[PDB]
Amino acid sequence: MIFSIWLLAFSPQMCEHLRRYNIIPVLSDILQESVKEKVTRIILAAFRNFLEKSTERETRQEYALAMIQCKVLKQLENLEQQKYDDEDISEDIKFLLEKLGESVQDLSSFDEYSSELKSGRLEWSPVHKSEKFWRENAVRLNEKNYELLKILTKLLEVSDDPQVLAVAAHDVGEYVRHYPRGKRVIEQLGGKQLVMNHMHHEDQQVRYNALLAVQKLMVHN
Amino acid sequence: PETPQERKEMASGVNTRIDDLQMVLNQTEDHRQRVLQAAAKNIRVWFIK
Repeated sequence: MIFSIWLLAFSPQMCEHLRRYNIIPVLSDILQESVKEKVTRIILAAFRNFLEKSTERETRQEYALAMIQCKVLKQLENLEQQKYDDEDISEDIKFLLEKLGESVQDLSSFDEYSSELKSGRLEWSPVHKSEKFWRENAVRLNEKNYELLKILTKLLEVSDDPQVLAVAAHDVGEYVRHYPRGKRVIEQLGGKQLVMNHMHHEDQQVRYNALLAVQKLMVHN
Repeated sequence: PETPQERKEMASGVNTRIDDLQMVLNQTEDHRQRVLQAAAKNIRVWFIK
């Protein structure tokens, strides 16, 4: 069956049309769960065909994002340490790891981060867990008179969605973690109280990230 | 600070920080205990596995 999917994945026209069928989720589950090298190779070849052959950089980004969300990069890194009788497997792994690496670099843009905050799309987009982004860019949230922090705190005030809440708390935590001067800014926005409320939220995902955020806010003077 | 009034302003800050810290610390310790308890179930299973 996946050899048949791989034939469809070869043609740019079909790569654009077939998106509706949710292929990467299904094939990523098979790639993670199934052990056999045959299945592994033909999925990696299908994934390579999607990211090579797609008609749009946006369609490539849609596929690569879906792959990253479906933990494919973590699986590819394990598959790089696994070894095979056919080096086309390893070349497809390297190709995918590079194209997903570019997708992570695109996703790590502060403009994409800003756009997702402005759009309220706080849904574990891989940007939130990009250590490179936070380590090298957390100071940027001070832009336009602290506009992104005002959004994060406003989302912690306004939102019902536990994902939006847990993620906004996570972002406050990483902001402090990589920009310690920001603690005073979050206090000036009152945001310490929001995470101190949300550490008692009905969802453990919110509680956990809110606990981390308040703990970083409270870690030192 | 140099005066009772400025010391009172600093003390209001301290009283805020110390309460907040203890509230977080109580929940921090409680969460550590959940984490430890979950693992203290799991070690038996995981050791075998």
